Amino acid sequence: ATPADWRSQSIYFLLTDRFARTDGSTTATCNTADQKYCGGTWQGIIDKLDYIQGMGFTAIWITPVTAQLPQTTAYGDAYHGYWQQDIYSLNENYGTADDLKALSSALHERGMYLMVDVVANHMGYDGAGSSVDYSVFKPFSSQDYFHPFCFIQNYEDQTQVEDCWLGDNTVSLPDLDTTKDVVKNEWYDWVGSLVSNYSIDGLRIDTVKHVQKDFWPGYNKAAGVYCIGEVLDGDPAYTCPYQNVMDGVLNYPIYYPLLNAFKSTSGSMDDLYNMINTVKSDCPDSTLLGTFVENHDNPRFASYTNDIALAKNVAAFIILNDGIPIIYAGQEQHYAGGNDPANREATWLSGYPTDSELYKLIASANAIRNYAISKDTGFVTYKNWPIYKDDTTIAMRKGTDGSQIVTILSNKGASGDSYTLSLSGAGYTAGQQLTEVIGCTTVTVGSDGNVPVPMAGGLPRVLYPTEKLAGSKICS
Ligand SMILES: *[C@@H]1O[C@H](CO)[C@@H](O)[C@H](O)[C@H]1NC(C)=O
Ligand SMILES: [Ca+2]
Repeated sequence: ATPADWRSQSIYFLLTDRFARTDGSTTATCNTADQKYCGGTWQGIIDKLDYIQGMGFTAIWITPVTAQLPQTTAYGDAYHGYWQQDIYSLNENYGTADDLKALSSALHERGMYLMVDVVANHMGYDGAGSSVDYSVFKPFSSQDYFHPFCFIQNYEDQTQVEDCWLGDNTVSLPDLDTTKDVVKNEWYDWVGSLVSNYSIDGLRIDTVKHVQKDFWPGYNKAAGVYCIGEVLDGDPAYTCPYQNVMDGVLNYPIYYPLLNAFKSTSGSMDDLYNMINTVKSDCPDSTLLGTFVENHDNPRFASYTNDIALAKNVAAFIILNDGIPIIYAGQEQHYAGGNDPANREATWLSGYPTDSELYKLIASANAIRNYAISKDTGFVTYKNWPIYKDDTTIAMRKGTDGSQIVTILSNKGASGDSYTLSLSGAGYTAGQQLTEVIGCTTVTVGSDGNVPVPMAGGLPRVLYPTEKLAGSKICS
């Protein structure tokens, strides 16, 4: 599916080993500190598609599918998929090629997309970089395919960032020489044939900043689908330029101020407001970035704060911001693991309740986004406009005049006082009826064009014209 196809999507990102087992167990041991395979599979995902689609997601992103180093390393098993050795075999832990095709087919049958995580930067190897036997890599079964062994000493030297090896002498990450035509042609042939064989709709490309920029356009073209890159840098001046060599990047620029705004009742609404405007103006296309606050490479939101209202606001922002919402499996069950490996909790241990606070908030926010997009072909290309901030509030508008969603977020948290926000800049007409679609109440725009938004419990508010909901299932 194309970048234009992907603008309307909403992604549930999951770790294949940690989402769902073939047997459907909700009690099977998964001690994150063990760093071992817990037994999640592609067939498990299929079994739990009702749970995902119930939150209004239109797509999933699964961790990589390639065969991994076989060892239990000092850092555990390759349960996460980022230590590949044989790119022409699947990781048999998750199932067979027929299971991965069944997953693709099962999503397509529900009108959903499959995104697959891929790494071009490196292979994985158990032990020191000086110990690597290159014959274990397929097809790259020679040291000739690899950069000379060195570690990044200076993260400000982009040549070192690209040409030296990630990892360490515990688990080494042999760095492919992606400047060689032989390595480009291998990878390009591979990714086109992966996408074709499994009917994949999009890719998440990990590790993008560690591969020189001139590699990426031919890879993205060979894939023939929307590719969203991981460029792990909060500076839009570093990260944004990568969207000129690949369709999208993950929104690490928004990540930091978004986390900081909502993780604390003292979080900066200014830094978030300013980064929204910086990305909107400066990044090649904010509507093709991936919005997130939680993944397997950072502490979970609830590891910073267990305040449920703060979690509800940050989830509402992710769904209603420019670009593709991305929620990480467990975020909807308020998982609180810190850094790796604590943030790779098994989703099944929650028992997959569909009546949890954040399951319902995500379902409501995805419902209004999916509905608004179905009625407004301009929603996805209207760049989100921050219209208001104060010390505890940000309000934003997205969508064609007459059809705009106006979202008011707060960091007051669950002990926030009851009060009325007189919101200007919404652009609704005096006297129009709005539905607050989270709480399913009505608000009427003033004669003066200001919106009197009831604020309570630090809860997010999401406004949309009542007449435009006619015949919809929203707030039945
Ligand atoms: C896709 O299937 C074709 C036909 O067998 C094969 O040549 C190719 O290597 C496969 N690609 C992947 C990555 O499975
Ligand atoms: Ca590299």
